[PDB]
Amino acid sequence: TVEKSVVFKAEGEHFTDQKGNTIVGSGSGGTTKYFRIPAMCTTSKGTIVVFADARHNTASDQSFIDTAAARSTDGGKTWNKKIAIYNDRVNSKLSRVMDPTCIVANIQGRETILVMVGKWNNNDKTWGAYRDKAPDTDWDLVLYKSTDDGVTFSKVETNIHDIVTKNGTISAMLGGVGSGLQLNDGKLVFPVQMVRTKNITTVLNTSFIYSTDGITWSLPSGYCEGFGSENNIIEFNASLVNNIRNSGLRRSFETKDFGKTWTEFPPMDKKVDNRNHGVQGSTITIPSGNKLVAAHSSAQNKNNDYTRSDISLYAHNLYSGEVKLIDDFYPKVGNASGAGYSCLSYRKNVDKETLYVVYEANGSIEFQDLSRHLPVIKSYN
Repeated sequence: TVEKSVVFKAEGEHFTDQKGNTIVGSGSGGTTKYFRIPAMCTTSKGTIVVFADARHNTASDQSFIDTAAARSTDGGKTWNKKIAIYNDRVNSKLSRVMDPTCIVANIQGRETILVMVGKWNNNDKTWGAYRDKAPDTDWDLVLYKSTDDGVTFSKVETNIHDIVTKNGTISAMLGGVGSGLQLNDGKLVFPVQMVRTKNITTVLNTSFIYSTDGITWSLPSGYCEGFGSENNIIEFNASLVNNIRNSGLRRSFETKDFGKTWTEFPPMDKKVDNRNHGVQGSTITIPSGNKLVAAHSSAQNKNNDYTRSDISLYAHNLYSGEVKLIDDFYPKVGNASGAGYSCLSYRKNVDKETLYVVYEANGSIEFQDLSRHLPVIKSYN
């Protein structure tokens, strides 16, 4: 609703802890140093809720991180901000909650916002390095929910750790990053990424977790190839279709048997190139009359490195396989310390359709209203 605003400003925000004391970060004046990994969910009231890692001290992934949330009830013009999930505070250099994935769903009639983040405390290396234990003793994946339109969040006591432990071949699991979905039948679905135990040949795989009530979750029996593992799933005709990060060309598979087997999905497979290393990207579907169109955001990465420039919006014709660049919304080189991530959000409330994007911009998280592009996108089918 505003065309563009700063949600969280690098070296310009101050948060308080659970006791009311300010969190003294490494930015100027003791502010939070950097923000990364934005996830956005819009409610039926039109409220925009944005989550992101508040990396207080450094952009580094192995550092002190809390999950910040920002809410706007005026179309993205102003934001009310606070911490939604605090890390455990076991280790002041490394305790962290990170990489949010959110869902906005009607669960049994109650509109709920779910946010899932991974949690670590003493691990000093990247998650992929811990493959001995099933699962890693330092790891956890926590789920919080809001049933009051994003004002308050509370932990959900779930069976996720149990399901992972029962499987016996997973060291750690994380959400796909960005947003998950509620299927036409009502089930909640979070795309996930996992690190397998040392015995498995494939270090990483992609899959999903599903639930009808948000409390008991299940993992399907099969697995999809990992690639760069961050991914999103869309529902198209009784198939679930994912769109996965990959260095070079992005990948896309479909499951017609609810997670047991996956085959390449031609309309979206290898259609967008993010260049060296790959980047997370956001994929959602938009209805157009009786059909569907997929909208996707990711970086063009013109420098072919970690600067991940030119974060853009693409439309994918799910019928013909055609792809078109709709708009290069952040046609700038990003900060190599951490850049290029994004999250799209589409909603039609009553008769009002909005398409919004949140993305990484030099340590800050920016917002843009892309609704103007809706007719062009909607024509792609």
